[PDB]
Formats: sequence, C-alpha cells, structure tokens
Amino acid sequence: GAGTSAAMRQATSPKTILEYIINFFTCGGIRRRNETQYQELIETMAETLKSTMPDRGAPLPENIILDDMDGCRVEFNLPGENNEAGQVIVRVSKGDHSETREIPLASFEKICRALLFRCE
Repeated sequence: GAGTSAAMRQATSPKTILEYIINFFTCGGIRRRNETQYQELIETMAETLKSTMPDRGAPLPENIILDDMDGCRVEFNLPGENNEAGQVIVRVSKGDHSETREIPLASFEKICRALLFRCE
C-alpha cells in the first residue's frame, strides 16, 4: 500500500533539521532553496502556537512540541526566571537519534511574537 508518505519525508537527518531551525531564528529568508523548507516551519509553528494562544501578543507557550518535523520529534524549551543561561534549549530526536542545542531567548521569542503577528 501507499503508506510511505511520512517515511518519504523523514529521509532528512534530525541534526540537519535542528541546524536549519537555528539558521531560521538567527537569520531566516534566503532566496535560493530556503523559502519552501522554512515556509513549512513558519506555518507549522504559527498554527500550533495560535492554537494554544488566546490570539496574539499574550505570553507564548514555554514548551513547543513538534513530533512530526521531518519524522523527527523536536521540543522547544523556553527558560524560567531561575534559569541562569537565559537561552532556549532545542531538543530534536528520532528513535536512536538525539540532538540538543541552544539559541538566544531574544531571537526565538521575537521571531515567535512576529510569527503570531505574521499569521494576521
């Protein structure tokens, strides 16, 4: 049967996916091959966020679960007031695979605000 749709999508590496996520929150909007791949990130995040948000501008969620990101589970962990790093811990995983990295809270949060505002 035709049940290799997610199996086709998952052909990418979870580390590679993590990297383009990092590249998005640092500088997203290149006009080579960036547009489509990152567009999927924009819409998936924008929708899952506004779905757990009242509308826009309010306190955005601390854990953003994206289990189906290129067949890879990624969990965005926003730091609390007692956290000394003040950075976002991104955790992408894929069965035997696991990858963890940090990005500035300023970058992730401002893009996530602008993403809710981009939806309007």
